[PDB]
Amino acid sequence: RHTFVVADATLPDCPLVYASEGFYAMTGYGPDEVLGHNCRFLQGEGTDPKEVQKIRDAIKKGEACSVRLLNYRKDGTPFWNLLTVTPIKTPDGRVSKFVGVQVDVTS
Ligand SMILES: *[C@@]12=NC3=[C]C([C])=C([C])[C]=C3N([C][C]([O])[C]([O])[C]([O])[C]OP([O])([O])=O)C1=NC(=O)[N]C2=O
Repeated sequence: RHTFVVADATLPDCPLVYASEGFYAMTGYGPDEVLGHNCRFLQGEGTDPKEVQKIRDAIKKGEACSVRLLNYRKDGTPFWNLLTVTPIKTPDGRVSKFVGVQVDVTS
């Protein structure tokens, strides 16, 4: 059971351009609130800054990354999000998109 998003890396702050139905249903946010925005709006007080930094660095370097994140739904309730980000390059080496699989691992 997982969800999927696509971020545009040709815009400087990796906005989300596509989300699976599960992503909206899991987070409680609609397309009007999700599309065109950076995924970080799902972070909040308890989100570990040291893991957040791991994703920031991997995205800046165009590498894949996998981190465990405390995230929050629109109603404020938290959940554990095993997040894996994969860079999608054009044949000329440049990163065009990032894709993400998000798993609620609260169990
Ligand atoms: C988010 N999923 C997610 C999916 C993709 C494809 C990408 C590129 C990023 C995310 N993020 C995080 C956010 O966009 C950003 O990369 C990090 O917050 C670190 O950068 P900053 O500048 O903020 O330090 C996701 N973040 C979440 O919290 N939940 C996800 O599902």
